[PDB]
Amino acid sequence: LIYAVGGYDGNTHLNSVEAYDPERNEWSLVAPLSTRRSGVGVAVLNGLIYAVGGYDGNTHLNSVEAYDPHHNEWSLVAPLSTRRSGVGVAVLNGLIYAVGGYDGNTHLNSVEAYDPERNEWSLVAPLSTRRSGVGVAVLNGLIYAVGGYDGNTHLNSVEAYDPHHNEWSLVAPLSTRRSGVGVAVLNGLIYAVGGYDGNTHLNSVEAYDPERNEWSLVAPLSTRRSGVGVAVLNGLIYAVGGYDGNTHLNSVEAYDPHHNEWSLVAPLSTRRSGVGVAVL
Repeated sequence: LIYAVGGYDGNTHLNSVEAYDPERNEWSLVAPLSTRRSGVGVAVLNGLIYAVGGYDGNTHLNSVEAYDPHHNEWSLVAPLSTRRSGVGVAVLNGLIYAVGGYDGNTHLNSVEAYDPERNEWSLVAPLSTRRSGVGVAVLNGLIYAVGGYDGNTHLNSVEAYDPHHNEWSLVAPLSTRRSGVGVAVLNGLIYAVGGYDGNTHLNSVEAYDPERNEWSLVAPLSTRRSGVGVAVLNGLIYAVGGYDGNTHLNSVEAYDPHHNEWSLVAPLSTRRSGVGVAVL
């Protein structure tokens, strides 16, 4: 299932959570979060969905909660060291990494890692650049931080974290500055989906080949989408919700890399931008 967690429907921040079953092309609502959360990072570890940070409408959040699908329950665990909305979240070597974000009064280059065995976050090497609205994914044992916003420019830059040496290094930038970008890994490529370049919301999509350190543009989305959640299921990339510039979206579309095409599927129950999306 694809879980869509939190977000913003235009006129309220959401604690609701819904799950997509591709076999029936249906979304259904499950247990909500303890707290409304938009700009939330969402990752899967040891059979739980972790919802990390976010914005509840009136404060940026350091709290973290984990969803157990066997009991349809969220439970709060150890909070981040820093409030983080617009945070990117990925799983590597059994840790959850929280990458960048916005604490309310500064955009963050800091990065911290959660160990579920000890219920603790610890700070590791920071990014080269402050990044909120950053997309994060894991490929070949590295964490890639893709685009974002440093406070005073939207970013096309991309950097990769090597946990063996606790270091980030900059690689090839995107073709287009992208904040609020969704990122996922499929067939050994990183896809950067939509986002916002500073002066337009984007429908474009580009794929990174680490063997050649190159991004290349592929088929665009049907709709411009920033603040979009992206996940991979059954060999398709799903782009979930987002914001097209002039409406928040409930629509969902799926990318087939074999035919280089997106197609619209069942929409969410509610419009959701800044939504976190994970597969469990």
